[PDB]
Amino acid sequence: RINATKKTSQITKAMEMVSTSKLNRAEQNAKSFVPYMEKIQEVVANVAHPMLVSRPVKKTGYLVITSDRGLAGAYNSNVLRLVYQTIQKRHASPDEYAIIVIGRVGLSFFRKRNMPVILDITRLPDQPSFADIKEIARKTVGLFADGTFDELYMYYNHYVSAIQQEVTERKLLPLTDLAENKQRTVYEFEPSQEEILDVLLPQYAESLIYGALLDAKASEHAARMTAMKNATDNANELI
Amino acid sequence: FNLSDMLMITITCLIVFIIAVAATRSLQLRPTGMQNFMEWVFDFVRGIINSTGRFLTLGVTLIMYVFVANMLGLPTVTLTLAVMVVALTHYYGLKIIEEFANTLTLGLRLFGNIYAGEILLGLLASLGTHYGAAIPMMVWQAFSIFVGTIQAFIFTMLTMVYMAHK
Amino acid sequence: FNLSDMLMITITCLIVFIIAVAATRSLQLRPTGMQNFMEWVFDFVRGIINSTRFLTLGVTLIMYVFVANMLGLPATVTLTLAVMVVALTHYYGLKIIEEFANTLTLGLRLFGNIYAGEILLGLLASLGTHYGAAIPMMVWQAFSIFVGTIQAFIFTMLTMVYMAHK
Amino acid sequence: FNLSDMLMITITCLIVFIIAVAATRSLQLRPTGMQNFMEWVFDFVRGIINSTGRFLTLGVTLIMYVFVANMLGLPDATVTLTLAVMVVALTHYYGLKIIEEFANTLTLGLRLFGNIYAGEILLGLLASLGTHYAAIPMMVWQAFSIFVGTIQAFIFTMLTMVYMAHK
Amino acid sequence: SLGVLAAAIAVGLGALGAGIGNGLIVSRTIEGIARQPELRPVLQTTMFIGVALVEALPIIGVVFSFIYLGR
Amino acid sequence: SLGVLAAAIAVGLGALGAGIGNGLIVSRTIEGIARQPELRPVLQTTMFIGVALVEALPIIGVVFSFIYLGR
Amino acid sequence: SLGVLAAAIAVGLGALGAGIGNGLIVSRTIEGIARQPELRPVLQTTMFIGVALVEALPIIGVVFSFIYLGR
Amino acid sequence: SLGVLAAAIAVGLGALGAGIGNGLIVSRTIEGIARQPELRPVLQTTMFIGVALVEALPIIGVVFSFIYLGR
Amino acid sequence: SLGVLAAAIAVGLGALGAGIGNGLIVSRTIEGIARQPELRPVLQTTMFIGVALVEALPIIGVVFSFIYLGR
Amino acid sequence: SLGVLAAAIAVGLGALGAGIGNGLIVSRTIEGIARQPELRPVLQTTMFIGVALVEALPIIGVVFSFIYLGR
Amino acid sequence: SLGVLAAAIAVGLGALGAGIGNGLIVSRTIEGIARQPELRPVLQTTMFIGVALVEALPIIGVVFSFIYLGR
Amino acid sequence: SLGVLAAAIAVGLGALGAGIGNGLIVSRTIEGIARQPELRPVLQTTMFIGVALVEALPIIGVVFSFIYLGR
Amino acid sequence: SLGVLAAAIAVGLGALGAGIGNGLIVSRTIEGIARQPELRPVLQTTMFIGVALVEALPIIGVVFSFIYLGR
Amino acid sequence: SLGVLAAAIAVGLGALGAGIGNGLIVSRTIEGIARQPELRPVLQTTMFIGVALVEALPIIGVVFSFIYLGR
Amino acid sequence: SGGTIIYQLLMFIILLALLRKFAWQPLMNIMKQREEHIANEIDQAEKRRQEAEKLLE
Amino acid sequence: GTIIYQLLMFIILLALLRKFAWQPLMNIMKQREEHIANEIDQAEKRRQEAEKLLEEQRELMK
Amino acid sequence: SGGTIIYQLLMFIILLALLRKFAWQPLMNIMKQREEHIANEIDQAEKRRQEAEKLLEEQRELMK
Amino acid sequence: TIIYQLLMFIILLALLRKFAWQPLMNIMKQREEHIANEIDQAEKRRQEAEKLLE
Amino acid sequence: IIYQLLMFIILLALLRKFAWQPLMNIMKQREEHIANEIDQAEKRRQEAEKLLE
Amino acid sequence: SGGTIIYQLLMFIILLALLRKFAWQPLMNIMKQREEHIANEIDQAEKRRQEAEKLLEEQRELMK
Amino acid sequence: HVSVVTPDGPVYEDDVEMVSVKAKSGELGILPGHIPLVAPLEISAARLKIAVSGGFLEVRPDKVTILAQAAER
Repeated sequence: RINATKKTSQITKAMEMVSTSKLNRAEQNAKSFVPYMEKIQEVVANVAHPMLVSRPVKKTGYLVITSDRGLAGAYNSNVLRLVYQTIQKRHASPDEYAIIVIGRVGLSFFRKRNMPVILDITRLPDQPSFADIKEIARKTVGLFADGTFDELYMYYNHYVSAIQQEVTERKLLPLTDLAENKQRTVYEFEPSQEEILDVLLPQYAESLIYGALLDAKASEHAARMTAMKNATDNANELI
Repeated sequence: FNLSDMLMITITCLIVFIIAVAATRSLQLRPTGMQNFMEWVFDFVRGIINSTGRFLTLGVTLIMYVFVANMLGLPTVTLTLAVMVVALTHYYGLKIIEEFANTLTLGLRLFGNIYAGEILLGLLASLGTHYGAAIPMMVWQAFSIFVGTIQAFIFTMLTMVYMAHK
Repeated sequence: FNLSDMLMITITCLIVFIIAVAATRSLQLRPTGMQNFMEWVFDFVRGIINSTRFLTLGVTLIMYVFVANMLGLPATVTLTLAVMVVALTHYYGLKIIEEFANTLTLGLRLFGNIYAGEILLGLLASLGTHYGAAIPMMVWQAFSIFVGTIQAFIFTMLTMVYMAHK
Repeated sequence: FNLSDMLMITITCLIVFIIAVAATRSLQLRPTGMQNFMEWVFDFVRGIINSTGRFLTLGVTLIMYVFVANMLGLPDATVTLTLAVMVVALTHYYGLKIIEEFANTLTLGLRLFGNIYAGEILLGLLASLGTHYAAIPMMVWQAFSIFVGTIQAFIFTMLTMVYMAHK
Repeated sequence: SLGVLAAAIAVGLGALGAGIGNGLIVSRTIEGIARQPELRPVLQTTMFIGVALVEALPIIGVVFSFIYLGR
Repeated sequence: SLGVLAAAIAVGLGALGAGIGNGLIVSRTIEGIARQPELRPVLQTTMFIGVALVEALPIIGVVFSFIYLGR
Repeated sequence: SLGVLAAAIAVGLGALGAGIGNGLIVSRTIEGIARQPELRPVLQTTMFIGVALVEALPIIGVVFSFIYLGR
Repeated sequence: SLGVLAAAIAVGLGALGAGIGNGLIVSRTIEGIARQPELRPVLQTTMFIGVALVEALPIIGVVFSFIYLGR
Repeated sequence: SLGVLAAAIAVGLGALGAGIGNGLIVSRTIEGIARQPELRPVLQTTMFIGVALVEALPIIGVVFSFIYLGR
Repeated sequence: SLGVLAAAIAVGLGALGAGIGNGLIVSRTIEGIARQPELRPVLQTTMFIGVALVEALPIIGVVFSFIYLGR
Repeated sequence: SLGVLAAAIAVGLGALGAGIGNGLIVSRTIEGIARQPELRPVLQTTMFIGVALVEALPIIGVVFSFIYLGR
Repeated sequence: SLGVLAAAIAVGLGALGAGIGNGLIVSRTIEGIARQPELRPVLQTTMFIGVALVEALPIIGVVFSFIYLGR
Repeated sequence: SLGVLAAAIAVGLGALGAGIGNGLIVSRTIEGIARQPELRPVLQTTMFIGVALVEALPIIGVVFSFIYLGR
Repeated sequence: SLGVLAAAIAVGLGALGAGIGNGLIVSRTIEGIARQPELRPVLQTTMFIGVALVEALPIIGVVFSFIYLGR
Repeated sequence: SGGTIIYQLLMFIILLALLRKFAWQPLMNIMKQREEHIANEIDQAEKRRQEAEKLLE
Repeated sequence: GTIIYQLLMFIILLALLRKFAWQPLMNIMKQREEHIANEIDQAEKRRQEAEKLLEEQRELMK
Repeated sequence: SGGTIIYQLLMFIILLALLRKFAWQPLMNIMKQREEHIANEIDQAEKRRQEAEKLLEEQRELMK
Repeated sequence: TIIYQLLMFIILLALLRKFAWQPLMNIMKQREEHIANEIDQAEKRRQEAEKLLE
Repeated sequence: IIYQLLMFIILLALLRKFAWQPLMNIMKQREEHIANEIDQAEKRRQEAEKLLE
Repeated sequence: SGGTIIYQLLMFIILLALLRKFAWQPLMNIMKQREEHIANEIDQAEKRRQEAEKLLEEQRELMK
Repeated sequence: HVSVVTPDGPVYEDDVEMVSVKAKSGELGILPGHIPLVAPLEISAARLKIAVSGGFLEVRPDKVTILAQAAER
């Protein structure tokens, strides 16, 4: 008993330390990703169409974020519970109950619940690169452009503190809330504004698909570290 | 009266009648041969009317008669036809006099196109007979008939637009 | 001298005087009716001057020319007015010859606009009396009044920009 | 025949002869002086031909001949017409559209002749004015006439190359 | 009697105007089809209706010129 | 006399003006249709509105030319 | 004698000027309609107003042409 | 005696120039209005200012034609 | 007498109009072919029909000029 | 006399040129104002200087025409 | 007598049309070539079909003018 | 003696050629002023040099016309 | 003695056409080289060949004018 | 006799064409310098060669006109 | 001008009426009958499918 | 006759234009006067409210 | 009775022969394509009806 | 006639100015001064109230 | 055309033929300089590889 | 016109001299630029060959 | 500055006095003091005086930045 609990405490503390190191590693990428987002936001605000206005809705896809492995406190569960609640509330029809999953646990939960998975992706590294997500983002944005759905949404956890992993939601839907920049500079167009916007909009969509997932990875690492530290302290006091 | 013009009008009327009889000789669910061409032209005129039913028959007969008139020339009436079309369009439902002026102008333009084609063909034929450009004469007849056809469809489209506006 | 021109000038001056007296009959912090119109002309001329001391001169000139153009509804003067405006602009502060010709050209343009309007109106009235185009006559008078209003505004703006340049 | 025109043509032939002889008087590895200019013009015509080998030879001969023809005018229509006809025949033999193309070739030759005659007429008018009675305006006229002649020669060479490529 | 000259002048003016009109119309529809290949049938039907519309009046001008030459 | 020449000159000038105006008015329409194909009906409404306004001057001109030729 | 020729050509360039004039007036109208359909009524008011001044000068000529014809 | 055709060409040229100027004016101002729905009164006021500016030489030409006809 | 001048005027005006029309047409086809080279054949064809359409009135003008010269 | 016709031709040519130039100027000023809504002062000064330089020639032309007519 | 003048006006109008044609052609092709530096040979080929199509008519005009001047 | 006619038509042609040139010159300058205000002096100098260059041939034509009228 | 007038008219027409063509071509290639400086050699070569092609016809016109004046 | 007026019309058309030419030329180069301020000397040199190239022909026309006037 | 305009209009009206009542009514009726037969066949197929589904249920 | 005809035409024109021009000019003048009065009484009410607030603050401090 | 009418008739006959020999196929294949589209629609409707009837019979047999 | 017309125009302009335009300008300046005085009084009262409260 | 043919034959023959023969003496030498330099560099690389072995 | 031809020839010679006085430097500069380009192209290859040979000799000495 | 930026991070941020680039509309030669404009790249190898494989090109008279993904030297 004593040996077993000591071994469990040791291994849990060690892998919690690994989780903290992974959090520290991911924080660098999270802090370094900003300049691209700042530049694209400024350019889009300066410049500004099918995907710029709403339309009569008929279906809605629900993007979600989860983890390949479990062993988390609320990361993979709070988002799932909130998504299921809002789906059962709003999307009464199964046609409007369209969903998209990115995590293995979410995939298993939706397969058990018998949900119509349209597109999925799993087996991703701790610190992902663009090319591993570019194909999925392009597929989703092309589906939206062709018009299978009429509204997009993402659910995940945003990293605000190591002990606080707040859950929120965004809108990858037709772009309405654009923050006008203070210094509105008027540019010229070589291939004309219609084509400029038609090319830029998917770029903005597949850039907005980022940032959120980096924050989600940071939040999941923080939750793992905190839960494992709590478990290690519990094992130590039980021993 | 104009005996030659009356005889020509009767000739076109008889040609249109026999063409209609041949097209509607038999009726079934399978249009082939001449029936295929009749179905094709009916579909084309129906699509034109939809783009710009009750007047579909009138459009079909006017197109057929003007095509027969253009074809006959290969070997007053236009003004009367334009006046009748304008009266029918008005009765179906300075602006009015302006619209009548445009209708008369369109009729006179079609008449002038046919007259110019006929004059050029006659001059070429007389020149060849007196002192024989068979290939250029054939080309001349070819694009004169082509231009007459496009003028016919243009007049039909203009009449349909005027009727829709009225 | 020109007795008719002198009488017309005196009538226009009297009309301007009575209009100014009626506008300035009373003063208060709330301008209504004619007072509101005077306030809005003052605001408009002040805005024009700001966009492009002489505000009262511009207002008086605008009123004078507006009354003069309105009186025509029922060349020497224009030349004198242009010369006086040019002299005032010069005294306030090849190429010089062209600059001097430009003011006379503007004055002559205003004179010619009013002359063409008056000639057309007189010819139309004489023709109608001899053998009645009431609606076209009213349209012509309204068009001439509008053209004169734009010409007056353009003359005021040109005087303002010339003074600013000088 | 035209004795003066024949003598002038022989003069241009001899001038081209001595120019080519002087250009290729000595052979070495580094082209300098006249050799440098010859290498530069050879590279220029080679690049023009590549843009639009076997025909670079007579291309260079034609360019030099028209350059000399423009040259002696500073101090004829039959020759230009014959040259255009010969060029058209050579292009046809190397390989109403044909009649039209021949008309355009004759028009290009006549345009070169017309530019030459415009320069000659300007010079003759200046000489007549001098006889009736402008060194700087005469210098400007001579300079821009020679310049326009050089550009016309280049344009004729390019058009001939294009026609040969099309054929 | 200068009637032939008058008729020829009218015919030439009509020809110049018609040439300018067809050049403009057909150049614009060429630009359109180059821009978007999908709308080709609509572009051509608009092409023909427009060219007939512009060429209408010069035909009447030529007819009047022939009448004047006869007179 | 000179009446025939005057009438022909008037007819030719009117024809040239009408042709140029109609061509310019219709040129942009193909590009507009190619850009948005959905506005086809309203584009034909503005087709057949205003073309008559442009052509009104040529019609009055040729009528006056015929009057002058009659003298 | 020459007055009839003078009067006939007087409305000649006037028709040509008016036709060439308002031709560009309506071509830009459709361009705004194609770019934005919600502003259809406001554009129509401007073009209807604009053509009035475009044809204003020829109206002066035709009346003056009648006077020249009479003399 | 022959000043009638002089007056005629004067008024015709003036009208033609005024028509071209007005057509360009209205085309560009309505294009700008379509580009930006706001500043409509500013655009209209500036366009009337431009119309008054352009309609200056033709009026003087008409007056010159009148006095030449008188002579 | 005047027939030669009439024929020359007609031929020149027809040549002017044809030159303008063909110039615009093949310039815009070059613009399109530079835009996208893939549709090169269909642009060449459409420009063939365009050239055939524009070069129609000048032929009739030349024929009428020959007839008038004969007269 | 003939000098009256000469002066009228000169006046008409000058009026046409001035109208074309100043119409182009004012249309471009409208375009510039639409592009930048806060450059009205400098735009207006440039407008007036441009029309002044453009119309400089027509005044001298009119003066010379009057001198020739007097001659 | 008048035949030489008729021939001169014919060749002048033909030159006008031809020059305007190929000038516009080569200008638009320069613009396209500067847009796309590669794909030069296809445009350089289309040069000459375009120029020949533009210049076909004026050669016939010049031949007819020479024939008329002979008479 | 048509010397007055010659001088007046020469002056009118010179003015007509000049005015459009100056207007088309200054239009693009004001467009550039609207586009980028920071280069006003250099565009002003280029404008003035362009107008000075353009208004050279009309001056020589005016002097030649005066000489011809004297002769 | 009308041959001199015919030759002068032909020369003037040819000069105007050549000027228009050369202006269009060199103005377009100015922007062509302004957009990308690295293409200057190719752009200037096609520049020169194009202006030569444009000026080809005016030389023939001048030659024909000289022949007519001599005749 | 008519040689003076022949020279006058020749120089008038030459000046008009040259004016349109260099006006277009200066407008395009001014647009170019507005586009890219760093290429000022090279744009200036290109415009300087272009103006001479376009204006070459009108000088020859003026010389021919002077010769005709002497004749 | 002439006096054949009234005769031409009467002939056109007579030709319209005769051609209509002779061929146009039969041809239009045949086309409408073919369209109605296609619609009836589609409706019969749909009814058969619905009956099959009901029998399966 | 011509003078009286012109006078009658002018009177008819004025009568016709009265109905079509009274509403726009009166509406514009009323809007301008309303804007001026709005500025004036907004300033007056702001001053009165500021004075009342000053008095209330003094009373509260006291 | 001049030969102009005979010459025009001969030219028309030659033009008709050339037009037939050069454009018989383009019109014939278009007409055949329209007929084939109509026949394909009719055959699709008939096949759908037959399949529905067969499915109904099979369902009835399975129920029985 | 030109000199007399110019003198009459100058005299009329001066008389109209000194009779009404000076009084009209005085009235306009009085209205503007009243508005400015009201604005300044409001600003001063607000500043004094803020200072007293603080 | 005989004299023009003689002159053109000379221009395309003889003189220009010999001139093209001499211009090769410079062009081929300039090319062979670089060719020999490349060959020597390759030989030196082979020697360096042999030293490494 | 023997005297006119001689005067024209003298004027052309003077014009050629005046034009050369301003054009001798640019043409010579262009020729010198071409010569410098060719010389640099040859010298780069020569230096590359020499450096390769020196490197081979150094490698052989190190191997020995 | 002709600094390029990718979602992973920056690649090069050096200064330059000459910029060349092939865009979808055509080739562009950028100089300091250029008017602001926007142009999209189409699998082009931008050269300064690297590859882009899809991206956007913005220009400012001060400096130019080419934001794109999958860019290597």
